[PDB]
Amino acid sequence: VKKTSWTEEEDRIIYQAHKRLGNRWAEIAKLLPGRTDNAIKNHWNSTMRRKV
Repeated sequence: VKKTSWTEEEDRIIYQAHKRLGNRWAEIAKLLPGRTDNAIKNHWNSTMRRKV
């Protein structure tokens, strides 16, 4: 399932924030603790793509 990757629970935060701010990883990354723009950006634009 998972071991060294983005957790579904963490994704909850990215989704909630992204739904309001959009692709504003600049802020979502700052709001998150040990996360970065690049990390969230590439993660979302790969995993969180075919959401629907």
